[PDB]
Amino acid sequence: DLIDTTEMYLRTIYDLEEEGVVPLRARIAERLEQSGPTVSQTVARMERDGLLTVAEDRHLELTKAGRARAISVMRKHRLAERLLVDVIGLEWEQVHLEACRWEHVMSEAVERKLVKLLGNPTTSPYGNPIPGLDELGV
Amino acid sequence: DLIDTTEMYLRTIYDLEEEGVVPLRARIAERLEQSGPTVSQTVARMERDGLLTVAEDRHLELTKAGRARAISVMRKHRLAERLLVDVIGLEWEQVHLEACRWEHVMSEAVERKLVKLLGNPTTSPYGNPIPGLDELGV
Amino acid sequence: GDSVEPVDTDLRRVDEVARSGGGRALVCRIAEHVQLDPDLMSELKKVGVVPGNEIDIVAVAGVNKPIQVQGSEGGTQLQPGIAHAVMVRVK
Amino acid sequence: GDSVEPVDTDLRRVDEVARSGGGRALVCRIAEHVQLDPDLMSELKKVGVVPGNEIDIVAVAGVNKPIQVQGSEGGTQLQPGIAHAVMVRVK
Amino acid sequence: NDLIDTTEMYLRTIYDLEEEGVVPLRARIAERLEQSGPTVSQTVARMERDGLLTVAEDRHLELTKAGRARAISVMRKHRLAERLLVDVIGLEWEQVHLEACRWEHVMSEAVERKLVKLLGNPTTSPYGNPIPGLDELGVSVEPVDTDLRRVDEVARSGGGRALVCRIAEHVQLDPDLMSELKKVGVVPGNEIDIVAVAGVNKPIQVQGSEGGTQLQPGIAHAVMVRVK
Amino acid sequence: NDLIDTTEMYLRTIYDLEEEGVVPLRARIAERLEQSGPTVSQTVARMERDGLLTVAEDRHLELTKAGRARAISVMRKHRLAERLLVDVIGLEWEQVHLEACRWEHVMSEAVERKLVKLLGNPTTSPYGNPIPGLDELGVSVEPVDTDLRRVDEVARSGGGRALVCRIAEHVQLDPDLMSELKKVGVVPGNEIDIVAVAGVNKPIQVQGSEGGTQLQPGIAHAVMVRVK
DNA sequence: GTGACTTAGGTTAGCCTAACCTAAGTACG
DNA sequence: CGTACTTAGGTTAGGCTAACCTAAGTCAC
Ligand SMILES: [Fe+2]
Ligand SMILES: [Fe+2]
Ligand SMILES: [Fe+2]
Ligand SMILES: [Fe+2]
Ligand SMILES: [Fe+2]
Ligand SMILES: [Fe+2]
Ligand SMILES: [Fe+2]
Ligand SMILES: [Fe+2]
Repeated sequence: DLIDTTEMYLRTIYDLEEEGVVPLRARIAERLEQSGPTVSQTVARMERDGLLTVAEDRHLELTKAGRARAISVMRKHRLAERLLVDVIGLEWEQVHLEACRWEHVMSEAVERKLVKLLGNPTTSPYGNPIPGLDELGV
Repeated sequence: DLIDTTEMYLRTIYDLEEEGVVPLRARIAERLEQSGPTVSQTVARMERDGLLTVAEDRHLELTKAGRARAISVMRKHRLAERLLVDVIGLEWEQVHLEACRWEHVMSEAVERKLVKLLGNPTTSPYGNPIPGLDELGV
Repeated sequence: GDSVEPVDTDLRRVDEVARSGGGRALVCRIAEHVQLDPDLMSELKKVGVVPGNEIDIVAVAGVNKPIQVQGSEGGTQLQPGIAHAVMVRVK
Repeated sequence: GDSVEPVDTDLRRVDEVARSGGGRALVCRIAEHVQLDPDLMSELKKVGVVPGNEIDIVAVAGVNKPIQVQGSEGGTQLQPGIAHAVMVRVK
Repeated sequence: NDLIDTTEMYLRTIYDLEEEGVVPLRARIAERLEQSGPTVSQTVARMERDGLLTVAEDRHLELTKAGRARAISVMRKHRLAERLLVDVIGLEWEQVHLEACRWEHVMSEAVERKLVKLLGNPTTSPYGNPIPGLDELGVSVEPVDTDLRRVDEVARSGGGRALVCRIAEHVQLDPDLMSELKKVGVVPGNEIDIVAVAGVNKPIQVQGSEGGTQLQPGIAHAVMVRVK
Repeated sequence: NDLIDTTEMYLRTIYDLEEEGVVPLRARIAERLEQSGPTVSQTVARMERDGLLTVAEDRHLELTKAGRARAISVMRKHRLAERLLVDVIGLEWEQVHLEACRWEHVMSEAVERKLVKLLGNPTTSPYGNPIPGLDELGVSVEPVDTDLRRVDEVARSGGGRALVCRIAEHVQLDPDLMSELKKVGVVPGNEIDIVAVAGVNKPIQVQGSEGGTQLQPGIAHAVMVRVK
């Protein structure tokens, strides 16, 4: 369904930060349509693996390693969206759900090829900036 | 059936050495009533774990660690036999098959108590010397 | 983090622009939250709420009240959670 | 390793003593191989082939031929593999 | 820590939980034997298939006739081993259970019958627990046991002086604790003073002949006493 | 190395083995996907339960109607992905398979139909393998391809000159080898000279336009050619 | 008093090693 | 030409983590 649970939790926390929403476990439960117990257990696993920390106010804080992985996934997502709209010609409304699955399987090798093909894009088709282009070397 | 596969392979190789028989995998197949493939696979596993080596003439040679573990099992076996005959009064013919199971579960703590109880025995009820009494400290 | 903290400080959320007394603005960003509803995205395309298009944001009062927006090819109602996730530059 | 290499160098296997022309000997060791057959161990006890007992080993010729032994309470036939696994001191 | 026989240990853990008056759930086996939830469910499903137990609607494990017979067989071997280890071999009080927990899997009925004679037809383990299935061996008026009360329940009911009668298998698993109990004198056939406490999840204070100590709620639940 | 979807990869591995003319046993899946014997049997038993395949009497795996449909769907996505990666994106020839092996699990039919138009109704992958299930999308006279012979069988039959037509998925799994093949020029649409050998298990010598190399019996079996 | 989260006990999918099997081979005095 | 062993492809028992669920609690402005 999600393809990669960890990556979708990371990107969901990133989404909420972009919206200026407080990233709570309750928000992930809504967005990914999962039970509270599931989200708390998965967040605890990601805390143990050093990808985030639950603060005193209870908001989810990405670590250095957590943010680095979240950026990677979001970068792949928005480059996939650019490819799907500009080249493949998939319908504007269907692109996100396609790019949401593609973000988990794309290598950095393909990302660097897409950057050249698409003429060094800085935003997705929906105007959202593409982060972590520094980490690709472009 | 065997309770501990590793320990029974080690003690079977020790048995064959005591009998002045060449310890081949074919001998273990007969004694433990297991297929040739089974014995070769289990001996390869014990070789990998550093308990024995297959020589050029194909006879099984216990390592330092293998011999140490084989002595430990045989010591427990013959002390169990002494207890079963001298104290518990189990019939002379039934004792070995009982002691063959007890050898896998006895701690060195009990061995040291049995040495005191049985008056520092040096042989089993069947005349076989008890090895590795040095390693108990007795 | 241009995505989290806009380099363009003039970028404002549609809900905040509406609550402040509306205005004409250029659509800049549609967040991943909005994209998750395809039927809504189709409706946004139809009436012309897409990056690089000017829209009129109607003034609104009270939280949990839907925001009216007028595009080039008609108008539509945004939920507060949706209007929060669309960013614009007011002209 | 008194068990593998006997400290008492006079210890000999019943099959070897038989093949060398038999003799009277004291039973010393019955190996774990022999113990695995309870019915045989019962028969060994009955006729008096047990550690600390004197037995007469009958002279035999040819490998893969059973060894006749006389105990205090009668006699019995040992298989070559069995007679190999019983050790005695010839008196 | 190796179980030696997985099936026999699952059966005896269900038996232990019944003796402690605890609902035998798979969750209880998982924490007791330190195994994963999925492992316990798969092993219980394998025992169910072989007809040693059944999973009820409320999920509590129910031993079949064959299951109970096998569970009793294992527990009998355990407490006869414990008797042998203490009375004859002289293994230290705190080390006996762990030893006996391995021996229970390898002892024949043949040896059990020989131990009954050697130990003089024992009816209770060194920790005061009754030895079941002695009928099956071929061997006594069964004590009433209704007057026995759990140290936790005595403490919540206002405490008082009581005689230590049973220390359950659950308590025996911690040797360091069993050494503490022996020192202060919380052992079978010794009088103790149970201090009064209010509500569950509170550690019960007990005063032995040679000082006092604290018991956790799950430990106090497993120690049985006759109040004066 | 993560499979992304276990079921889809088991199906496509069975498909690969049929294309190579190898008897699809569970032993083959264990080798290919580097999983344990017990793992493969348990996963195949799960797929059998869901009705995607059946284990025969001779123990070779047989895809059901649903199984074959799903296997084709995955392989179609795989070779359309390979076409996109080579023709449009420009990913290096030796890296394309491993990428496409992940993409096959996430691509919708919606995109497949868009890729068909973009790539001009492709019928073969960049490695010469035909693209199946194009009827299911909604898209040609299929080549007979009975004239195609395996490099190992051509070598054992006395060798000779031949045109490289197909490099199977099995061969694509080794990028370092695929780089070696590209350098010497053992690629689709290139002529090679296959050296004669006697008996199985022997490595076949091949001479390309830019030098020669050695193929293992299992690699040579997976390369298909038309002999001149 | 509703929103956020924990407690408690499950589940399926997907991996593993150890330890047994047969059937049909190969290698050697 | 048996004796010892390998090759090839299974099996069951007994372990694991990741990742989903519900029901019924607690904690807080
Ligand atoms: Fe998106
Ligand atoms: Fe996603
Ligand atoms: Fe013995
Ligand atoms: Fe044994
Ligand atoms: Fe105990
Ligand atoms: Fe046990
Ligand atoms: Fe491929
Ligand atoms: Fe794949």
